[PDB]
Amino acid sequence: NNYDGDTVTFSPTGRLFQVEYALEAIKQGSVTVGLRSNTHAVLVALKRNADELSSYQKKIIKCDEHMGLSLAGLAPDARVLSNYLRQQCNYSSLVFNRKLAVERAGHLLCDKAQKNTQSYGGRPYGVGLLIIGYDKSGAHLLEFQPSGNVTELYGTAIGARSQGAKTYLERTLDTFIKIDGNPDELIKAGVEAISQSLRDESLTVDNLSIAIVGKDTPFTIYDGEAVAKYI
Amino acid sequence: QFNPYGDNGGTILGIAGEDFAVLAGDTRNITDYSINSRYEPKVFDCGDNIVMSANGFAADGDALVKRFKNSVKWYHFDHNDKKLSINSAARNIQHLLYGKRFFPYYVHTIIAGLDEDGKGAVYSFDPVGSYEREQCRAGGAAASLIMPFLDNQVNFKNQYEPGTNGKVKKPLKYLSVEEVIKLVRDSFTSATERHIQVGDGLEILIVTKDGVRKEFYELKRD
Amino acid sequence: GYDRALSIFSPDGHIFQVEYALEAVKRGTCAVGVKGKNCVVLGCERRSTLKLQDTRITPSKVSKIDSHVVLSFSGLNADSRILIEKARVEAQSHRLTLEDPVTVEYLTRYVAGVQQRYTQSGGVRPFGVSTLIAGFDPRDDEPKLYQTEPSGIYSSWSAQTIGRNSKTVREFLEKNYDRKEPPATVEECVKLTVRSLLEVVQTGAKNIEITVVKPDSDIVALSSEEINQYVTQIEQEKQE
Amino acid sequence: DRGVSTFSPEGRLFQVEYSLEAIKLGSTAIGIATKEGVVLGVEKRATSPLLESDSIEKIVEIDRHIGCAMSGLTADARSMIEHARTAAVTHNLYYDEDINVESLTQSVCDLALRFGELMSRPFGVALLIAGHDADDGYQLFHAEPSGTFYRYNAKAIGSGSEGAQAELLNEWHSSLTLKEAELLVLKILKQVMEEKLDENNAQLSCITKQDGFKIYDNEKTAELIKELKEKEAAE
Amino acid sequence: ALGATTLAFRFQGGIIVAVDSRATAGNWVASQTVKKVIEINPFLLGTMAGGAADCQFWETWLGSQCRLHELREKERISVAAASKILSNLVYQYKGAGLSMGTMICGYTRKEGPTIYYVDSDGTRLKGDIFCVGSGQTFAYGVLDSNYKWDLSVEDALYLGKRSILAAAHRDAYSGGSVNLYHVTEDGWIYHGNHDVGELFWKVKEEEGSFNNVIG
Amino acid sequence: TQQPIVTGTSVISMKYDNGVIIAADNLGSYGSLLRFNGVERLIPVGDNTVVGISGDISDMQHIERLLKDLVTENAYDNPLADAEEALEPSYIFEYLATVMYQRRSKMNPLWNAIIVAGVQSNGDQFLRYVNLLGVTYSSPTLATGFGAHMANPLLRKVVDRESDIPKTTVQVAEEAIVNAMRVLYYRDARSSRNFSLAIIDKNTGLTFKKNLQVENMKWDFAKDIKGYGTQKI
Amino acid sequence: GSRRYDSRTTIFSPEGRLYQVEYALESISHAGTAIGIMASDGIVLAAERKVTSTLLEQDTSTEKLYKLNDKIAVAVAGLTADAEILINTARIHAQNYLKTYNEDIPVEILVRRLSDIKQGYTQHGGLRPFGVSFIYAGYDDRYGYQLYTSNPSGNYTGWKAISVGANTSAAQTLLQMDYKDDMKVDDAIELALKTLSKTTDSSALTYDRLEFATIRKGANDGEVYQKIFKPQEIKDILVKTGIT
Amino acid sequence: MTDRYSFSLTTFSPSGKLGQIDYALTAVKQGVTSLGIKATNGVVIATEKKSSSPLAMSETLSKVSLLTPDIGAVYSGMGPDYRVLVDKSRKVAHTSYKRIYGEYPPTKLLVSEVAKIMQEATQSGGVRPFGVSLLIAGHDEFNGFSLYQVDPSGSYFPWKATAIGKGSVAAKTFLEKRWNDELELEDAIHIALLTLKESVEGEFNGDTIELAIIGDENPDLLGYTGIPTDKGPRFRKLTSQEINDRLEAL
Ligand SMILES: [Mg+2]
Repeated sequence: NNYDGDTVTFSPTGRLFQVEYALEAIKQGSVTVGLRSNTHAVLVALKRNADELSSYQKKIIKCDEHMGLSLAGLAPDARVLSNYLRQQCNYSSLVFNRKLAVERAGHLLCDKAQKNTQSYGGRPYGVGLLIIGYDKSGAHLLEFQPSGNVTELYGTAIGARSQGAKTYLERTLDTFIKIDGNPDELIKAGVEAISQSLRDESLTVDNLSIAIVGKDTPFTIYDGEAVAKYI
Repeated sequence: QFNPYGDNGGTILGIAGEDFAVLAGDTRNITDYSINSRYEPKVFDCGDNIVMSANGFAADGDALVKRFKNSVKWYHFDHNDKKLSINSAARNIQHLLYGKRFFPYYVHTIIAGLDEDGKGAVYSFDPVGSYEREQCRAGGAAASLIMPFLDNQVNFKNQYEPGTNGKVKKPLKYLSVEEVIKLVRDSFTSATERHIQVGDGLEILIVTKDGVRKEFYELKRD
Repeated sequence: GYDRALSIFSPDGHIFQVEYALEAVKRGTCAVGVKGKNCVVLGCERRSTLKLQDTRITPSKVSKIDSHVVLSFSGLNADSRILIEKARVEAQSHRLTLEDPVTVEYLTRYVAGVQQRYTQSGGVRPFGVSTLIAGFDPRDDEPKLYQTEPSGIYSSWSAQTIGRNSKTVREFLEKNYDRKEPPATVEECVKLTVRSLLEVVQTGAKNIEITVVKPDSDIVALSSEEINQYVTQIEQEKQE
Repeated sequence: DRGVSTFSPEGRLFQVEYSLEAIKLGSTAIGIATKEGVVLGVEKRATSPLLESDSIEKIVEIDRHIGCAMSGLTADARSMIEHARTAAVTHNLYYDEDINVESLTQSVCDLALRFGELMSRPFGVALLIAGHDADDGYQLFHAEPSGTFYRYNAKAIGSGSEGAQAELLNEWHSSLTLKEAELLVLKILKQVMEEKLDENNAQLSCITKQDGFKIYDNEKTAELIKELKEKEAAE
Repeated sequence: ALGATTLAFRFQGGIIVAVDSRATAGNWVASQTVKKVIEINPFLLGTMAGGAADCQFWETWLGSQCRLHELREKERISVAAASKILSNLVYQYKGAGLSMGTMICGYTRKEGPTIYYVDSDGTRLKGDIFCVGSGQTFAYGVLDSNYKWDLSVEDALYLGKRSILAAAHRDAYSGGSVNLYHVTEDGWIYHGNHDVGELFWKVKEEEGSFNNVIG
Repeated sequence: TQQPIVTGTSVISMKYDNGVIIAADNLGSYGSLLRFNGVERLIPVGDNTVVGISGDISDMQHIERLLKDLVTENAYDNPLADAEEALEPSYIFEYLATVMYQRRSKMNPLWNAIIVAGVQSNGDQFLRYVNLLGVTYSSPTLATGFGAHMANPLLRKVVDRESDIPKTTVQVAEEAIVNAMRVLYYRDARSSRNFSLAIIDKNTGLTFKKNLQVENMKWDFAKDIKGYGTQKI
Repeated sequence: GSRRYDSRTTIFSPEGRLYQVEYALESISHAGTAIGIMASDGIVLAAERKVTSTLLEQDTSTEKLYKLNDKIAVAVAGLTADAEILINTARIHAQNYLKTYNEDIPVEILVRRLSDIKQGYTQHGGLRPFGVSFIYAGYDDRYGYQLYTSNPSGNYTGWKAISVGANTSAAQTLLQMDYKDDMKVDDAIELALKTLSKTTDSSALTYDRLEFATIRKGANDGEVYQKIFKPQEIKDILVKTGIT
Repeated sequence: MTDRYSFSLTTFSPSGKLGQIDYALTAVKQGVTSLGIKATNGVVIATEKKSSSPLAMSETLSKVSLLTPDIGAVYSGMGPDYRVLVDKSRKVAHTSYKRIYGEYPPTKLLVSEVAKIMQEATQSGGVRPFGVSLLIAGHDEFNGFSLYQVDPSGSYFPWKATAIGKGSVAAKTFLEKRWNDELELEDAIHIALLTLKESVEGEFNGDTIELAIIGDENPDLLGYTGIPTDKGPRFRKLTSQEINDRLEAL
């Protein structure tokens, strides 16, 4: 009310309203799902269009050969944060000849988002990210929120009506976690998960967007006729 | 006073065919009269069917290659995984080299690959960024020994058709990958005999539409 | 440094600071531009509440940017000096690098760009000034007349007016100016310009300034007696 | 007052949403993409009859293979075009090639959100960016001040955009010729424009692989206007 | 450090540009196939003498600046303005160690055929005939004695070709092949690559020159 | 622009079937003066890497501090710091090589020659060299300073190429290194008798040997040498 | 943050006016009146001191009239402290011009630059404008004798006779009535004093409440002299014109 | 972080008033009375030492300050603001004059420099005006003895005699009756003590009154001999005993 003019102000109950309003932008965004087994990690994203004449907004971004994310909310903010991740992954490779750990990737994003919530003039990031990757400690899935809070998970979903897919994954936890050495079956589980967040619309060929990374699989994105297999 | 440059010796060779291209180089690394390594590769697969070597001062050579490999990586990010053409890579490398015009990379750079018509291509650079496309190019310590031999056997220079009173030149023609490797091997064994900084081993990288293949051959170790 | 965003959008999609800068232009003394077949004429109003003035030394309303281009304006007088200075510097800078004087379109585009920059820069307000820029391109005999405004938009005009009561004089020009046949001579063009100002001014004594620009850096300002002759001629023809 | 980079309770940036209202006040601009080329057309909208309409420059070249049409506070577009031209030429210098239309659009959209308390406010202008490259062929993009861009088969922006977009929905198909697209832009422009459409108050342009980006003459457009009227009366 | 022979001259039919092709690193002949004419754009040419990289890099950069000029002004750039952009640029770098000696050649409406000699110490000269490089003296001799304004295009092309040959013969650091160009108002036209080895014997026989040489 | 003051001489190393060996004497020279005798020039990083440094000792102590700080920084927010995400020899080497090249490019070098010896997580032997110029190379045997001229020839008689590595045992490799250190004591004027030796094995891990001495030396024949030519007495 | 406390000094009103400039002019209207009159053979500067106290040291005082160089002087109306900041800048600018061209600065050039500084404070920087209006009186070989005025907006204009500060409306009417072009300095001196005497808010105009200065060519042959009047010299000129 | 207050905190109100300057003057009005009187052969400046507590040592707090050997200063208003102004005034006398001309500045010019500092606090970003009025007494070869007042606005005026602060209105009236152009220094000190007694309420003695003079040169206070041209400071602070001697014959 009187305490939401900028990010530098606390409310009487100890809330940061500008950060909460940034969180609201994610809820308006299109749904995206993340899940992993022990061998592979999968991102599934429902793309959104302006109208029938328009293209579908790309939700998934590659960060390195072994890491990448999906977005929900302000797309330009995802471009800034994904670019930062690309640089940090790259700094780790050039200086230390070392693939950046997915956990450190999360820690770096947390600290970058935080600085924008404590200073005058700036604003919080208006996007949520699901980071997947395969490093020296196996497969990983992270959930980034622009408050700064980063969380490591087996599976999750963010965006509009993401509660449906999140409930499904909570039920299916024991099943999909053991899908080892089988990419197509892990994707199928992710496609069935995102289907629990659909209303009136269904998954079409230029609507669905899938990405996968794993043991002997570099981070690759599937769009167009390449996802027709999973409909 | 501190001298920031050094000479790590070695020599490299790039030849371009009709539907292929080779980039060869010896595996010996030296300082003064000592041998640092008998097998230290200096020809690299940089992605997008581009092979590269930067011969001279090894530290500057490794830095340049490392920067170009990185340049290729970011070209994919910024331009929707577009394939970097050999001509575009050449222009990019010019800007890397000239960016240090007043504190140069002390290297002779050569890249090889296929052009956009599928034909073999070789580009060569001076230390400060001037470049040119060529069929044949040797670089490094023993370039002066190898190059006039290539002129004679690849481009058939100074060879006239028998009986024609030196009026009709011997006709230019594309060589096979097998004939090219023969010339490369003979070029390096000859250079090994007469240049002290050349020897130990020979690593060749061949580039076709199918991909990048490697071949290794021993050289004299004296 | 002072960073405040002074020029910003409002709910209805307007930038009030830019629109309020236009109100300052509306307050300013009237300025008119009319281009003929082989010339351009810039007319300007001077308010007569100021007597005991020294017209020798008082800043003239029309300013030379180069030997072949002139600039008049309506709005804040102090603001205009900053645009004129920048324009004069750019004119000499263009001659130095391109080895050719500026075109009228280029000079207009530069001034308009400066005006625009002040509509989305932190710590600054927009210029409370609209300009009429007129002249002839190098080695060219086609007359040029351009207008700029605080927002930064610019465009070419066969004839145009700006300042207070400009909507009245624009109404006059819209019916009196023929596109198919513009003022053929200098006298015809000046007369039409004076006529248009006489719809608004008050008296034709020391209130009207006229400046004529012709091809190949031929610019001259008319004196009181010379202008008064046009005023005397128009009034006698009017009584009919 | 309040901060420039502030979020609303609904999760949108106030200043970005307000700039979109300014774009709705702007003159109409339409773009249509085909396999034979991309067509761009605009409403000039002269404020007075004394204004020389040919000086109204709302269609603009970025490179030989990329064109641009604008709508809204058109003065704000000058620095965007300058950046786009520099980005296009700079890429040619670094890589000895034409730059992808998408990459060019992305470069322009990076400026969009570089405002706050960088420039003082967002841009108050939307752009239709049309072009061709070897990879993705003929393309049309809609660049907003939000930093977002969508690719379109056809798109209208400005005051008569919602009415024109509905008309483009019905008329567009994947087998449209270039000539058919030209007439379709003129047809839809004439429908949404206040004043009567002619060669002086409207402007056409296109981009083809062979001839590159070209703004049409008033003589050429006049014939296409005459051809359009005859075909509608023919049934 | 590049030996060269480059020339460019104004005449009735526009501009002729002719260069050699040799590049040396000391006594060692690095290349015989070097492109010493830089195609700045379809209407403008530049010669390369001194630093190869300096000429390539900055005359390519110049073409980018010329393209930006005509995008903003909707008009072809003058040779005067194009040459001055380059000369002002190298003047900023003066003392740093740039090495160039170039002729910026073009043909426009307002100017006609125009040549500007631009150099790394800041010099910018307009002129009718220019020759630059280690073999410039040899080429000047043939040019001065045979040059006339009313030369035909065929004869002018030969004169430029013959002048480079004269230098290629005598100057050790000039040779390889000859690259010809004809610049018209509608753009430049390439007139081929000519191996000096074959060209010398051909000219000797047909012209009767070079009697000092047995053939 | 620098000049080295207090210096350390040769560092020698080689690969064997299961790991790597590295050695260096315990001397800090001050020109011709053998000023400091308790200087450790082998610095372990974790339980799988040893960095051997020659050249300027003040610059060596600076690098010690960087490596020590590198271990600390790697442990931050890293639960697998003593496992999968522990520091590798290849990581440590690339970091130093980056620093050395950056410093030479600012015309303010670290006046050192460095050899990073270790064993990777997959069991592969790591052995690579870097110096004040940022120059890097790898070989079955590596040595700095005089060691390059005198030790390498002896170590290359054991491991002349890649195929000789599986055939070389730790007993044989250690013997060759210790013999090389004796030869350097005979012939290097800025060397000492006391030295340190380190073995990094993929099975038995890191073994760090301090306070070794050159022994079994041949000096007896000196008594028979009289004059410089003609002298009989 | 600090946005809360910003007055926004450099913005437009809905009517297209600069708030702070208008309010600065309102401040100046309460300042002691200053008059400048330009004659054919010289210039007069007259100014009224603000409500004088009897214990004020009059002879060694300077409030209204300041010297910029040998050929140019200014009369001040507004905040004295603000004026002195601008005066020192103007003095420096005049010397920079002399150093560069070896010629005394033309009057207009000095006035324009000082006016451009005032303009800057109205368009950028977020600072309050200078609450000062000047009357510039000076001579150069191009235009001869010149009178100018500048105000907080940064706008300047030339005059034959002009007043600034309090009661300018009444003062300008009286000057407009009695002024003519062929006027002498001695006549202009009388006009300046008569005008102040009628427009003053005081009971009677006296020597201790005035500052006076002339710029004549009254020196020996083709050269300009600046005369800042002493208290006794003002007392004499006041009796000579029959005011006291 | 960083100083984001780059804008003026003093601005014109619709009526033309500069609010913060007016309010600063109000703070000066609340301040303790101080005065200055100019004689033919000297100048006197005086003020009451308002003690915050009887446990406090009023000798440690000096309201009358030496700026140069021939210039002194006293104030009314906010003490802390005065203390820092004295520091800046002393420094500016050196940096912008003595280090250039090799001699101390004349009174009028030092006053001008202090005024400049106070004017800047009225216009610069993120600052309030100084809440003090100064009285600066001094001597220099070419101008002789002089007395100046300096206000929060930066304005300064020369005075024959004046007073500032609490009871300045009454004190100025008292000085108008007693002041003439033939006053000797001792007569001016006598008048200063009479004037100050009216405004002081509590104890009136050498320990509660602070008084200094600008008069003749003091070779005994110079600290060295040997240079004839250096004759010593004209500024002298009267002692507690010296004041009490003059209070008997009052
Ligand atoms: Mg050997």
